[PDB]
Amino acid sequence: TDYGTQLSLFTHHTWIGGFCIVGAGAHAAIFMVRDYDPTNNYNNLLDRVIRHRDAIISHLNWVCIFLGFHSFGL
Amino acid sequence: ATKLFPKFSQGLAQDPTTRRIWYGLAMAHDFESHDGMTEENLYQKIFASHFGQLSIIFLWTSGNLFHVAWQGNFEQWVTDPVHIRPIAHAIWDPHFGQPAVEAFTRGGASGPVNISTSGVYQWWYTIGMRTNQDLYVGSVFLALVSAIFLFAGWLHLQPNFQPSLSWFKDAESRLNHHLSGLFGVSSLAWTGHLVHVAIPESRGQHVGWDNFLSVLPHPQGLTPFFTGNWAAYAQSPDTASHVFGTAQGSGQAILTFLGGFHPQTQSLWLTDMAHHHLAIAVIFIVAGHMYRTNFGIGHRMQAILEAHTPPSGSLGAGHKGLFDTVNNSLHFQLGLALASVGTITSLVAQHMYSLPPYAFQAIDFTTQAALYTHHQYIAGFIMCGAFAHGAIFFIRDYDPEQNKGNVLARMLDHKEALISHLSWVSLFLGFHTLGLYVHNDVMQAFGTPEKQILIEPVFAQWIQAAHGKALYGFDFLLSSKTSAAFANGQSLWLPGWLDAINNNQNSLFLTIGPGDFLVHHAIALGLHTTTLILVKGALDARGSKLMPDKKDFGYSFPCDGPGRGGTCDISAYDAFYLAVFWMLNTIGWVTFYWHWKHLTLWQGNVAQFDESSTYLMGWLRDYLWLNSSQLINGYNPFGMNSLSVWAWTFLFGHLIYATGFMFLISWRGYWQELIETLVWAHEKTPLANLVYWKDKPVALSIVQARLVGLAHFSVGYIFTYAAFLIASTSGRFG
Amino acid sequence: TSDFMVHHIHAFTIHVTVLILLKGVLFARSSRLIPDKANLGFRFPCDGPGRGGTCQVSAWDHVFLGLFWMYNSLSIVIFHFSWKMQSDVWGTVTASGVSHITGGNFAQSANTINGWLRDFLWAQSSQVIQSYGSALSAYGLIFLGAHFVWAFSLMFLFSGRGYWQELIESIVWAHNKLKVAPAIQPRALSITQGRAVGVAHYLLGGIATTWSFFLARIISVG
Amino acid sequence: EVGPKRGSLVKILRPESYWFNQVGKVVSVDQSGVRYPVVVRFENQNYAGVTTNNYALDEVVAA
Amino acid sequence: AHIVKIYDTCIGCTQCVRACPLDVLEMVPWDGCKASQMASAPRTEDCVGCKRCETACPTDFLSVRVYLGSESTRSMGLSY
Amino acid sequence: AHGFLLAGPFIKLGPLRNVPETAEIAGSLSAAGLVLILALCLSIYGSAQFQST
Amino acid sequence: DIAGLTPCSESKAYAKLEKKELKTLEKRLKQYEADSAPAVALKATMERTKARFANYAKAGLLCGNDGLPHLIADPGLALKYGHAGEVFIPTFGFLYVAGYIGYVGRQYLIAVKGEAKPTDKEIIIDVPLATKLAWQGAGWPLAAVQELQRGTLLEKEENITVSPR
Ligand code: CLA
Ligand code: CLA
Ligand code: CLA
Ligand code: CLA
Ligand code: CLA
Ligand code: CLA
Ligand code: CLA
Ligand code: CLA
Ligand SMILES: CC1=C(/C=C/C(C)=C/C=C/C(C)=C/C=C/C=C(C)/C=C/C=C(C)/C=C/C2=C(C)CCCC2(C)C)C(C)(C)CCC1
Ligand SMILES: CC1=C(C/C=C(\C)CCC[C@H](C)CCC[C@H](C)CCCC(C)C)C(=O)c2ccccc2C1=O
Ligand SMILES: CC1=C(C/C=C(\C)CCC[C@H](C)CCC[C@H](C)CCCC(C)C)C(=O)c2ccccc2C1=O
Ligand code: SF4
Repeated sequence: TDYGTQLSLFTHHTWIGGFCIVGAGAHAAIFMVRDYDPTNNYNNLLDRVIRHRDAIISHLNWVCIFLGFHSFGL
Repeated sequence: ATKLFPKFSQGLAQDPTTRRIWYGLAMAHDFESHDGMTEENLYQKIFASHFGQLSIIFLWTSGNLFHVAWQGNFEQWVTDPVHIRPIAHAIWDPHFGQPAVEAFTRGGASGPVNISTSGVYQWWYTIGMRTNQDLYVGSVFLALVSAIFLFAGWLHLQPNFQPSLSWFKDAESRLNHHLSGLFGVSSLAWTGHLVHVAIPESRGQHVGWDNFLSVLPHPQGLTPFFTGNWAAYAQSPDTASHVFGTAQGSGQAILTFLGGFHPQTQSLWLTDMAHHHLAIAVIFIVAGHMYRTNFGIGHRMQAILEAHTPPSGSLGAGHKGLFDTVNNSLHFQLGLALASVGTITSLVAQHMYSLPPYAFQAIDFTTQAALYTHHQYIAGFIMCGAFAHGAIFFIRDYDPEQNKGNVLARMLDHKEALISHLSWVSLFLGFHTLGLYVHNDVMQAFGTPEKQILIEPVFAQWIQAAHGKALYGFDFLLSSKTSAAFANGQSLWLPGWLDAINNNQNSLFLTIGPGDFLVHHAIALGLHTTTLILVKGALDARGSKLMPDKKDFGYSFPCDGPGRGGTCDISAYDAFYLAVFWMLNTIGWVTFYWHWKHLTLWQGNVAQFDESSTYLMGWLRDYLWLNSSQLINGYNPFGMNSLSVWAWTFLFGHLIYATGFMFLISWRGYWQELIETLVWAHEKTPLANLVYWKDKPVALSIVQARLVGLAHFSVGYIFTYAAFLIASTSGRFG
Repeated sequence: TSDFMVHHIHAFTIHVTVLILLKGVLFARSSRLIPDKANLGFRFPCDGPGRGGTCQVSAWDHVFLGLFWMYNSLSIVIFHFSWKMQSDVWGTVTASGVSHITGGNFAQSANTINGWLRDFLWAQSSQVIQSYGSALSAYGLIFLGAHFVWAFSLMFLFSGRGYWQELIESIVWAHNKLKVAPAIQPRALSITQGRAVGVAHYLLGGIATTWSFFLARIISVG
Repeated sequence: EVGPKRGSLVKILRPESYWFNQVGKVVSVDQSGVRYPVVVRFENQNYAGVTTNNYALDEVVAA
Repeated sequence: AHIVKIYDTCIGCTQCVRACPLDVLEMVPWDGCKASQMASAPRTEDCVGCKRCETACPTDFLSVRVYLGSESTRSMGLSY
Repeated sequence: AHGFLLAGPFIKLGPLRNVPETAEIAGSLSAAGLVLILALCLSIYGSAQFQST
Repeated sequence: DIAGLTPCSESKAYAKLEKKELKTLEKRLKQYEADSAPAVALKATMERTKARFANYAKAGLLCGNDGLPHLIADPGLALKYGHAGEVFIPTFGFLYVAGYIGYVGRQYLIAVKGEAKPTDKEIIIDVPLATKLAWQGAGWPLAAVQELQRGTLLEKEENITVSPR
């Protein structure tokens, strides 16, 4: 029954979650750049993800556009 | 492949990308850099293009006349114009629903018409139209004239009538004809129309193409003109008990000098406008005989430029050798033309809100708002163009050895002083203006509104007392009854001006106070800043210290890469690119300010302005928030009314604007990689790898996306503000 | 139905942010555009204007654009929560049924953008704009400052460092005239730093605005 | 022979140089048929982070 | 194709060649500097204009320039 | 195939979908219009794609 | 008077605003006790408020139609009608202190350029030298006009100008 507390707590934790997830993206990228050595990592889940990144990103692009048109055009 | 489009640039019609389409649309009017372009060919293409532009202008005006005459109600509007609204044109949209058309049908019409917030009705009622038939005749005439200009434009390209190069670059013979003919004779003929038609239509008569040859404009007629009794054309002018479209209190004069306004119509008298066009017709025709043509007595412009170098050498060579750069270059002349036309446009706006010329203007308020806002924004764009072509002049057409020691090289010698001092004034105005506004905000937010700085603008009030506004208790030069100027002008042209300047209901010399102080400083900040960006872009176009051979790249080049710390946005094009934002901001300030001051004037409480204009929350709450109540209620789950289209345009603007941010914030290469994965996807998809691109898809280039983002920013900005202004002012008073 | 539509809005923005970040991760070492993007490192501005123009190809800039989209998605989420709660949950039990704070207008208005702009942003800002003189004016005064910082970010986002380098050079001349040349040298910000400062101010201004608005509203009427 | 001696302070006159109209210190003057024999150091750096440059005979002045 | 020009202030330090990711620069004998070398651009049809040659040049205002020009399918770096 | 599938959504979701017995007519006519425009697109694609070797 | 206003002493709007502020303040005051620190702070606010109104009435300020003070920025006008203490004296005060700060800074810069590493003494302040120069310039304008009249204030044209012209 303290409305301001409810709104503030939900909003605050929402924002902190968002920032942390973006940070996850950034440091995964930093591992991709610096500490990745392909000699110890030959045929592998990470290797195969890198090896069909084009299919991955193309389909993610498609579904983004589909949701865009429908969800906002409504 | 080596495709046809476009034929002007061979290197452009070579690459297998989609860059050729956009660039072919972009370099079409860059005549100076096509293939095989000589100089004669350049001038001839420019000439024919001018004819094209004239054709389009006259055709457009014919269109306005035709639609007003056919779908409007100009025949009914002239009986009572403080009443039934103007009608622009009628709508036939198959997308409408029942309450939509039931709503839009307004102004006495029979279908979906929309109101004409353009001021054409007042113009055509003042100049002497009265019925539809005259408007149709005008439309047919202007369409015919447009066809004539189009044909002439085709004519002067045909190889027997192509003017040679030296027919152009003839300064002295073009100015005599322009100044005498184009200005003077046109002004004299317009005086003819005012005297013969517009005045007797304002007395009550139908002087048409029939029987204008048999009607005396003045009941004496060309006797006093050839005797030298000219003041007999001014005896017994129109009484102040006048009714405009009838003969009630009608006078007989045709050339007076009264000043002031019309007492019943709130416009300038027609006789004063006749006299004015007559006088400046004489002045321009006399001024048209200055220069030399195939005769004796004329001047030479080169001699005049040569002899004006001051002794003691405070200027090096003075104006030596300028005449061979004004004459030889086009971007210089275009820069001067845009500068003059932009300043004159501003002057048009500034005089037409305060001294309204047209009958029953300033009782249609939406007309005032749209006209003034329109001309202000036009002036802004024109001035920005002037400085842009200054920069193009420096890069393409400047020659140092021809300009060794004139003022043009002096300006390049000490440019750091210019940029420094423009930077200084911009900083000073910024700090103090923003500081005073923030201080007033803090004082208003806490419970104490008397603890805030409210400087009284005593200079402009001194000037307003100098013009005759007898309210500030200064008593000098026109407000004092024993001055020389007051007593000399008293007998004929003052008493109208004093009654028009002491009225607190017209727009002439509004009462001012501290809010006006603060806003005028904000405006000065806008002008100095925009001048800083543009002048810096122009003068640093030959080269900088970050790059001392910028002249080898041309006007609009992307960057110089990551080296030397990276040089994004280094071209002069990008300097102008940054300046456009400031232009939009500054005109935003002047137009917000004008609009709110006149809203509080037309509603009735100037106190609300003089109190809430001194702190930014006053603007946000009392202008943007309060006045957008009837706008966004243009449609709701309960219904809709007239201003639904505006309430849709109002969101449309935002959408364009926000899309504008995308091309600005997110630069290119990301999109290049995304488009490449798209290429893979369409290449390997079964049943859709049967359709290919003919020209390979690529992302937009670095220079282009700046232009596109700026286009979205400007278009969304303009549509949003136009929607708010029209909807708010016409929702309250309309 | 309004819930259906807003939920798919949430799904849309989440997928877009996933697109940007995952694309940054996968194209961090190399791509068809740059075959040796690994040797340029994690944080680098470009690879010149060549091959069309290669601004923002590092994974770092993918993080940058991801920050913008995170802002967008979460703004929508918290707007959804605020209006849904004020329209369908909270309110007083006046022993005459339930009278909510905003009367229960979510199901009829959350399908038009005009609905959001009017009923949410324009209707619910009456307390944050009229808080002057009361014990709540700090919010109505930090509102405007948040706007100011938001609009201040745009200079850093839109423009570029060559222009500022030249302007700073001219002011350095104006100091060389008066013998106040700083012996450390004034240089404009690097490209990456200009972008980063831009996004910092952007997020600060936007989030501060939302903070002020929420707290003034719900502390005033809640 | 050909140039000013090392340790001396010179003043640059080549305009496109970043150190135009400023003061540098000479390191060595090449005696061969090189087109630019004078090696000048500077106490500050240009935009690229370099503090040393060659110059021609007539573009430096002993000052 | 772009325009790559080598100027005479070159000292022949081979930095531009090791920075070119497309092998359009090469060192030719020359008798104008201490190193007795000078860069040259015999293959500017393969250049894409990335401007790493400009970044690698030590001598102030540079001894190598890359003027941008009419793009082709090789100067855009298109792999598809 | 494509015409028969394209007719449907105009019938069920077009602006003439509640007025009985004429909701089918407007949908079918609009679908025929769309097919017409697709034919035009095919023709100009033929004019642009196979225009060379 | 001065551009159509009246001094705040007989200004009707002035007393109305004063009464309004006292009214809201007493309204806040009513619901507490007579010994509580809330009431202590509220009465302190009353005292400061009424003292502020008296101080603004005493200084001969000028109020428009809103009852708010207006400042006059004009040397002849303010010096003639007794208003030198609202723009004129403040501007000379500010110019004094601002030129003081600038002059002290400039003297520091010249004082540290003459060393072996000018950058270290810029990043790490020489505190004895900085305090010394912080005192030594309380009379700056005299030293400023001397540096001007001797021609050492301005560098000559050995400044680096952009190349080319
Ligand atoms: C557990 C959390 C965590 C940890 C340990 C790290 C740790 C690191 N990150 Mg990282 N990051 C995180 C979360 C985290 N991050 C999140 C949530 C994001 C998304 C925003 C990022 C985004 C990110 C990027 C994009 C980069 C890093 C980088 C780095 C490395 C260098 C950091 C550095 O030098 O900062 C120095 C400290 C600062 C710059 C402080 C400035 C921060 C801002 C400007 C202040 C915030 C303003 C404040 C809230 C309000 C202002 C108050 C008042 C002044 C007005 C380091 C390993 C960098 C790298 O290269 O790694 C090798 C890099 O490029 N991170
Ligand atoms: C409101 C402004 C705006 C809009 C509309 C978009 C739109 C888009 N951005 Mg975006 N962006 C913006 C601002 C905006 N951005 C800003 C400010 C930034 C900086 C941070 C970015 C950064 C950014 C990145 C980094 C990415 C996007 C992506 C996208 C795309 C997502 C797919 C989608 O929804 O398309 C659908 C299109 C719409 C929803 C637009 C409205 C369409 C209407 C409703 C219907 C269209 C039919 C039309 C009326 C018919 C035309 C008729 C006419 C010819 C007569 C889309 C094109 C992503 C992308 O492309 O991958 C998917 C992506 O990677 N943008
Ligand atoms: C008397 C003879 C004469 C006349 C009438 C003209 C007239 C014209 N010449 Mg021209 N010309 C002449 C002799 C003449 N010239 C000679 C002898 C030469 C050889 C030296 C040239 C060489 C020449 C060239 C090379 C070019 C022209 C061009 C033009 C046109 C200018 C564009 C325009 O419409 O401006 C209209 C301008 C005005 C009406 C005056 C504006 C005055 C102020 C600024 C406006 C405000 C007044 C008022 C408030 C407006 C009322 C608004 C109303 C709606 C309420 C114009 C038709 C140009 C052109 O368009 O080519 C087709 C062009 O390129 N001429
Ligand atoms: C007297 C008028 C005039 C004339 C004759 C010229 C003539 C010229 N200008 Mg210029 N200019 C003008 C006014 C003028 N300008 C003004 C007012 C500005 C300020 C905005 C500029 C700014 C400007 C720049 C910055 C540049 C020029 C350039 C040029 C040259 C090439 C033009 C070209 O290729 O464009 C081709 C034209 C187009 C591709 C049209 C683009 C369409 C624009 C973006 C408007 C789109 C808005 C859209 C219609 C809105 C629709 C709304 C929707 C809802 C319906 C040419 C000599 C260029 C030049 O010399 O290159 C070196 C150049 O760089 N001018
Ligand atoms: C909110 C938006 C905003 C603001 C405030 C400014 C402000 C400024 N711009 Mg502009 N600009 C903007 C948007 C904005 N711009 C946008 C969107 C663009 C398009 C890219 C540009 C493009 C642009 C260009 C191209 C140029 C400017 C210039 C300027 C300066 C003009 C001089 C002036 O007014 O000094 C007043 C300065 C201020 C009000 C700055 C605020 C200083 C604050 C009040 C002090 C700090 C307070 C406090 C200590 C902070 C504590 C926090 C702590 C954590 C540090 C000034 C810094 C010009 C310039 O620099 O000329 C000299 C210039 O060349 N701007
Ligand atoms: C993108 C979102 C979106 C959606 C879903 C709709 C949907 C609709 N609009 Mg609409 N509209 C939108 C955006 C949208 N609008 C926007 C942005 C605008 C403003 C520009 C409008 C403006 C507008 C107007 C002005 C009108 C509509 C109307 C309509 C209705 C009929 C349209 C019609 O005949 O469709 C034609 C149908 C098709 C093209 C069907 C194609 C889709 C097929 C079925 C996809 C199948 C994919 C399948 C799963 C693939 C499987 C492959 C497998 C077999 C191998 C329909 C409910 C009309 C109406 O009366 O509404 C009731 C109407 O008058 N709209
Ligand atoms: C100024 C341009 C313009 C015009 C005149 C129209 C006109 C129309 N639009 Mg439209 N529209 C436009 C631009 C325009 N649009 C744009 C730019 C967009 C995108 C934003 C749309 C999007 C849009 C949608 C989404 C829809 C319309 C629809 C309609 C129709 C509504 C009338 C009605 O109530 O349905 C009555 C409709 C009919 C009676 C059907 C007539 C079908 C055509 C006209 C006849 C074809 C004849 C036949 C095929 C020829 C035989 C060929 C032979 C080989 C057999 C009408 C024909 C609606 C529509 O027609 O779709 C169902 C609709 O749903 N519009
Ligand atoms: C920023 C420019 C500026 C402007 C617009 C004004 C405006 C004004 N000053 Mg003023 N003034 C200024 C700067 C300015 N001051 C400065 C910097 C000084 C200090 C040197 C003065 C010193 C001053 C005195 C001593 C007097 C005024 C007076 C006046 C008023 C009438 C005289 C006038 O306008 O002369 C035109 C002003 C200028 C062109 C600007 C240059 C400033 C000169 C030096 C002031 C001229 C004073 C004038 C000759 C006195 C006329 C006496 C009057 C009875 C006719 C008028 C309100 C008179 C007054 O009280 O009016 C009632 C008066 O007696 N001023
Ligand atoms: C960049 C460039 C350029 C351009 C520039 C510009 C754009 C400029 C502008 C300018 C301007 C835009 C200016 C303005 C001016 C104005 C003025 C100068 C004004 C004056 C006024 C007066 C003088 C007035 C007076 C009076 C009064 C006060 C009131 C009463 C009446 C009388 C008349 C007495 C060019 C092309 C050249 C080329 C080079 C480069
Ligand atoms: C979206 C985007 C792209 C991708 C844009 C593409 C691929 C083009 C999108 C346009 C589509 C193909 C058509 C748009 C529809 C318009 C109505 C077309 C108008 C054409 C005129 C001739 C009327 C960039 O290449 C880019 C480059 C640099 C900075 C920012 C951006 C950027 O934001
Ligand atoms: C304004 C601007 C600059 C110029 C901004 C600069 C130089 C930052 C200046 C910050 C402060 C004012 C300088 C540091 C002040 C020192 C700490 C001096 C002490 C001051 C005392 C008051 C503490 C860029 O360098 C830039 C680069 C890339 C894209 C956009 C931009 C950009 O928009
Ligand atoms: S514009 Fe792009 S390519 Fe050029 S320097 Fe800037 S980031 Fe790099």
